[PDB]
Order: sequence, then C-alpha cells, then structure tokens
Amino acid sequence: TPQNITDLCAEYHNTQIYTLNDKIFSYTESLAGKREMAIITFKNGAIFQVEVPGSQHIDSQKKAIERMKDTLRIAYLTEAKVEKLCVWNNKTPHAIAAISMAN
Amino acid sequence: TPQNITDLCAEYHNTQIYTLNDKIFSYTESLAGKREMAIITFKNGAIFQVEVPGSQHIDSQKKAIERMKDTLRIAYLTEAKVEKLCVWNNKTPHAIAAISMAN
Amino acid sequence: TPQNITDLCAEYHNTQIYTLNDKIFSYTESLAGKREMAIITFKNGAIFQVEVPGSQHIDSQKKAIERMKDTLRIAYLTEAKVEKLCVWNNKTPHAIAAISMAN
Amino acid sequence: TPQNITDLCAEYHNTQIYTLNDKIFSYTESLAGKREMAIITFKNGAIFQVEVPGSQHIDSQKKAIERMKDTLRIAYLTEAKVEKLCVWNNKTPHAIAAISMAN
Amino acid sequence: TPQNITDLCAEYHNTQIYTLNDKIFSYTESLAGKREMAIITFKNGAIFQVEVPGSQHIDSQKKAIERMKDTLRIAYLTEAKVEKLCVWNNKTPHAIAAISMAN
Ligand SMILES: CC(=O)N[C@H]1[C@H]([C@H](O)[C@H](O)CO)O[C@](C(=O)O)(n2cc(CCC(=O)NCC[C@@H]3O[C@H](CO)[C@H](O)[C@H](O)[C@H]3O)nn2)C[C@@H]1O
Ligand SMILES: CC(=O)N[C@H]1[C@H]([C@H](O)[C@H](O)CO)O[C@](C(=O)O)(n2cc(CCC(=O)NCC[C@@H]3O[C@H](CO)[C@H](O)[C@H](O)[C@H]3O)nn2)C[C@@H]1O
Ligand SMILES: CC(=O)N[C@H]1[C@H]([C@H](O)[C@H](O)CO)O[C@](C(=O)O)(n2cc(CCC(=O)NCC[C@@H]3O[C@H](CO)[C@H](O)[C@H](O)[C@H]3O)nn2)C[C@@H]1O
Ligand SMILES: CC(=O)N[C@H]1[C@H]([C@H](O)[C@H](O)CO)O[C@](C(=O)O)(n2cc(CCC(=O)NCC[C@@H]3O[C@H](CO)[C@H](O)[C@H](O)[C@H]3O)nn2)C[C@@H]1O
Ligand SMILES: CC(=O)N[C@H]1[C@H]([C@H](O)[C@H](O)CO)O[C@](C(=O)O)(n2cc(CCC(=O)NCC[C@@H]3O[C@H](CO)[C@H](O)[C@H](O)[C@H]3O)nn2)C[C@@H]1O
Repeated sequence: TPQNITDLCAEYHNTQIYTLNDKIFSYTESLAGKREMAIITFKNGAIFQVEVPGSQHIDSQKKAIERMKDTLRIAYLTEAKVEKLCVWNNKTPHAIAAISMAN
Repeated sequence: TPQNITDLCAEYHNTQIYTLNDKIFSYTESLAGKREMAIITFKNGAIFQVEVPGSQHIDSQKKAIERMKDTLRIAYLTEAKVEKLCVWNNKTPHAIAAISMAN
Repeated sequence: TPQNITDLCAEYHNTQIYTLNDKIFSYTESLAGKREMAIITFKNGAIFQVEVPGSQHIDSQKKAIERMKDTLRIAYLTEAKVEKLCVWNNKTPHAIAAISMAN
Repeated sequence: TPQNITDLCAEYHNTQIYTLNDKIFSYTESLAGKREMAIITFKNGAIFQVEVPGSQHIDSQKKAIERMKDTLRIAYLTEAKVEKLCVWNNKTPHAIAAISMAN
Repeated sequence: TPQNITDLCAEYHNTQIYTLNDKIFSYTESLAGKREMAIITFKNGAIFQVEVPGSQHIDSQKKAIERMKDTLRIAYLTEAKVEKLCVWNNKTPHAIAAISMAN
C-alpha cells in the first residue's frame, strides 16, 4: 500500500501529479443524463473532472467517486488548499484519481 | 467531454444558461408525496426547481439529483455565489441541470 | 408544479402554512424503535415533528424524509432563519411537509 | 406521538433522562469489527455510547442509529449544547436512545 | 463494551494507541481502483490509512469504514484536535481502527 499521493499515483498507467497548492477557483456539477460529473478549476487555468461512472470503473470505485465529489464541494466551500491532484491524463479534462489537502 | 457548464448545457435540447453571480435568496424543500423537490430563488426574482425524480430521468441521474439538492442547501447556508445555472426551459419552474460556483 | 412553499402546501389536504421567520429553538431526534423521528421547536412555543416513516408514506417519500431531518439538523446548528413550514395539521405534533429558508 | 424527549423517553423500559446542558467534551468512534460504535463524554465525567447494531434493534432503527452518530459528530465539532439524553440504563456505557439540543 | 478508545483498542490483536493531541496536517483520498482509501498525516510526519475494504473486514465494518473517512475529512477541515488513534500496526501505513477527539 502506498504511503502518500505521489506513490499512489505511480501505481497506475496514464497518470501524473499536479502540485496546485491552492484553493479551488470554481466548482461545477451536473445531474444531466450521461454527464453526471463534477468539474473544478484553479486560478492557474487548470481544469479537472470527476468522471462519469463508466465501464472502466470497477464496482469498488463507485462509492469513492461519490465521496470525491463530496470532498471537492466542501473543499471549494471551505476554501481549503489543495496540495496535489493525481489525475489520469488520457482524458480531457484530466480525470481526478486522488487528492491531497494540506496547509 | 465538456470542460465547463456552458458547453455541457449546450449538449441537450431545451436548455439554456442563466448567469446569476449571486448567492441564493431562498431555499425550499418538500417531502410531500409527488412533490419531493427543492425550489431556490434569487434576489432578481429568478425561480428554479430540482425536479421530482421520474421516468424522464435515466438511472444514473438519481444519485446526481440527490447530490444537487445537497449542493443547493449547503450553497444557501454558506451564502456561496452561484455563477451559472444550466436549466431545462420546458418545465415551470425551469429545472436545474447543472450549477457552477466561483468567488 | 408549484413555484413556492405556499402554493405547494395548497396541493394537499390537511395542511397549513406556519410563518416563523425565526431560527429553530431546539432540535430533538430519536433512534428508539417505533419513534425514529425528529422534533423541532421555536421560541414562540411551536412544536413540529418529522414523522416516523409509515404506511401513509409512498416510497418516493422515504429519501425525502431522511433529507428533511438532515436539513433541520443543519438549520438548527447554523441558526438559519426558517421562513415558513408547510405542515399536516391532522397529527400531533403537526408534521412537517416542507420548509422554506430566507435571511 | 410524544412532543418532547422526556415524554418519548418514558415510552420505553429501562430508560432515563440525563440533563447535561453542556457541549460534548470528547467524541470517539470505532470501525473495529464487533465495536462499530461511538462513545461521547462530558466534562462532568459522564460517558455514553451509541450501541453496535444488534438483534435488539428492529429494522427501522438501523438508519436512525447511523443518523445519531452523524448528529453526535457534528454536535461535537460545532460545540452544540446538548440539553438532554434519553438513555438505556441496562447497558454500560448507558446507550443513547434520543438527544435534544437547545441553549 | 469499552468506555474509551484505549480500552477498546486493547480488545484487538496487532493494535496500539498513538497520542497525537494535534489537528490533522494533511488529508488524502483516492478513488483509484484497488486503492479506495484515505491517508492522513500529522505535523510530526506520522502517517495513517483508512484501509481499502478487504477480505479481512466483516460486513458490519463496511459502513463504519465509510463513516471514518467522513470523520477524518471533517476533522481535517475544522482543524479538530485528535486526541488518540487506535491503529493496526501490522499494516503500513498503520491502519486506523478508532479515533478520539477532545479539545
Ligand atoms: C494499484 C493497482 O491495482 N494498480 C493497477 C491498476 C488497477 O488494478 C486498476 O486501475 C483498477 O481498475 O490497473 C492497471 C492500471 O494502471 O490502471 N492496469 C489496468 C489495465 C487494463 C485496464 C485499464 O487500464 N483500466 C483502467 C482504465 C482507466 O480507468 C480510470 C478510472 O479508474 C480512468 O478512467 C482512465 O482514464 C482509464 O484509462 N492495465 N493496467 C495496472 C496497475 O498496476
Ligand atoms: C450528452 C448527451 O447524451 N446528450 C443527449 C441527451 C442525453 O442522452 C439524455 O438527456 C439523457 O437521458 O439526450 C438528448 C437531449 O437533448 O436530452 N435527447 C434525448 C431525446 C429523447 C428522450 C428525451 O427527450 N429525454 C430527455 C427528457 C428531458 O429530461 C430532462 C431531465 O433529464 C428534463 O426533465 C427535461 O424537461 C426533459 O425534456 N432526444 N434528445 C440528446 C442529447 O444529445
Ligand atoms: C401533489 C399531489 O399529488 N397532491 C395529492 C396528494 C398526494 O398525491 C399524496 O399526498 C402523496 O402520497 O394526495 C392527496 C392529499 O391531499 O394528500 N390525497 C390523498 C388521498 C388519499 C390518501 C391520503 O390521504 N394520503 C395522505 C396521507 C397523509 O400523509 C401525510 C404524509 O405524506 C401525513 O402523514 C398526513 O397526516 C396524512 O393525512 N386523498 N387526497 C390529494 C392531493 O391532491
Ligand atoms: C413507543 C413504543 O413502541 N414503545 C415500546 C417499545 C418499542 O416498541 C421497542 O423498543 C422497539 O423495538 O417496546 C417496549 C420497550 O419498552 O422497549 N418493549 C419491548 C419489549 C420486548 C423486546 C425488548 O425488550 N426490546 C427492547 C430491547 C432494548 O433495545 C434497546 C435498543 O432499541 C437497547 O439496546 C436496550 O438496552 C434493550 O433492552 N418489551 N417491551 C414496550 C414499549 O411500549
Ligand atoms: C471485540 C472483538 O470481538 N475482538 C476480537 C476481534 C474481532 O472479533 C474481529 O477483529 C472482527 O472481525 O477478533 C480478534 C482480533 O484480535 O482481531 N481476532 C481475530 C482473529 C482471526 C482473524 C483476524 O485476525 N481478523 C482481523 C484481521 C485484521 O483486520 C483488521 C481490520 O478489521 C486490520 O486490517 C488488521 O490489519 C487485520 O490483521 N484472531 N483474533 C480477537 C478479538 O478478541
């Protein structure tokens, strides 16, 4: 089991770490069908999604996907600093796999 | 995949964007049978609903409908500025499809 | 579909609007069997319940009853002003159907 | 149906009301198997549990047990004054049946 | 049934108590498949995980694991002082079994 987000991110293909060290600039969420997703942006312009659940996801991920959207909403509303994101870079917007908050 | 609320909204028939840039003026929710819904208003007089779940919705939307009502309640209570709403205009009140929030 | 709590309230028998324009004075909830309920009061003496889920409720109400208890708890803790309650007046305490909040 | 916690509490065998009129001093929760429970204390040394779900509990209590732990956690974190607890006194620590919050 | 975290912790093999008396320094969560987990750190560098649900868990733990991640996220965001953790020390990072919070 990994020790931190960077090492966790390295356990997967098609990923990279971004170091934001910043609060979320905007939070978007949709209930429209086939676009049940969240999008966040940061002041540096970067855009990220929580993907719509799909055939690529295994069942254990479904609750985690819901949790992540909960996290991002409350992080946005609390202006919590996001340290790093681990994202899949084979999707546009890049798709969030993990988040770290600190400081 | 769309990268913002405007482009997401334009992927559907009978939708449009409203630009509020304001906090929610009032939040209403009901548990009454056949009216399990939320209504929000803004100071400019705009009125929007989160629709009662029905057969027009696909199954993936159900969780997202519940999440949206969670989002609107907390946005109301935290006085978060709503940037945009994507709504369906073939319902009265217009029905919320997506929300964006920014400073 | 109604556009406000008063109009929604009028779509049911044995209801009435109470206008509070006040924060909740006390919040009570129970896990005891057959009394899985919430009770709120206001400083004017008014007492209201969220009913125990029962035979009178249709399936779609179950989630909304849980949400209403969530809403009342957080309204209480944040001292949010309650504008109106739509209540059924054929129960004692009167039973909450809907809530509106505004500053 | 009862209109307050004292009257509700009195509808059960082996219960009693504790009047605290104080915030929660500590909140403990466990995910350890067979100890999936919460324990709260007050500065006067009083200790109470939310019981591990068991065959004592009827089906309708299961959701309310989980809500109660949610309520205690957020009460703790908001420093909300707990007015009274209804507890079962045939368990050690005494087991929470209901809570009221008021100033 | 135990009356505090220390006593609860001692009801299990492969456990120990850490005394932090500090807020969480960082919160990390992941939705990546097979790594649906959370990791927290404290300012002294100590790292702890909420484990991915696995064969070792009994069914009653599944809700509690989800609750714990909820608790850690809100504790982090509120800067709530963690008193103690009970952890399994046969995993790395050490795996949280229970948490106590006190000011
Ligand atoms: C910690 C761990 O188990 N890591 C392993 C992961 C993992 O098992 C799967 O991602 C879980 O579904 O599977 C890895 C991985 O890198 O994703 N894997 C999986 C595969 C074949 C199938 C595959 O790529 N599945 C993941 C698809 C990705 O899903 C992601 C969501 O979870 C994203 O949507 C991403 O854009 C998509 O490409 N080849 N390698 C190998 C890696 O060692
Ligand atoms: C991104 C994407 O998939 N967009 C497509 C959507 C989408 O597949 C469905 O809305 C999902 O159920 O379906 C579109 C759409 O515009 O809604 N669509 C669907 C249909 C036939 C069935 C249909 O109209 N379904 C939507 C009904 C609408 O549901 C909405 C709630 O989700 C609202 O209640 C709205 O008032 C109602 O008219 N014709 N066009 C075509 C669009 O390209
Ligand atoms: C918008 C809408 O659909 N409104 C209709 C409602 C509604 O369909 C039901 O209340 C939903 O279960 O059903 C109405 C009503 O006023 O409740 N209705 C229902 C009936 C027969 C069955 C009936 O009385 N159901 C409601 C029972 C009430 O349930 C309530 C909880 O939802 C309360 O517990 C209340 O104390 C109880 O009397 N006769 N009229 C007629 C109303 O036009
Ligand atoms: C409002 C109401 O319905 N009150 C009634 C309750 C109630 O139906 C049950 O407690 C719900 O499970 O059942 C009462 C009660 O006092 O608990 N009851 C139940 C019984 C036989 C079964 C029984 O004792 N159930 C309660 C066991 C208690 O469960 C509790 C959790 O719910 C606690 O764990 C407690 O420590 C334990 O003794 N005898 N009396 C009679 C009481 O009139
Ligand atoms: C209060 C109580 O019932 N405590 C008992 C626990 C308990 O029943 C189980 O841990 C619940 O699954 O089972 C104890 C224990 O110490 O965990 N137990 C269990 C066993 C054999 C199987 C076993 O070790 N299960 C626990 C595995 C542990 O799961 C943990 C998560 O729950 C961690 O992942 C840990 O890293 C792992 O070793 N031997 N002793 C004996 C202890 O008296």
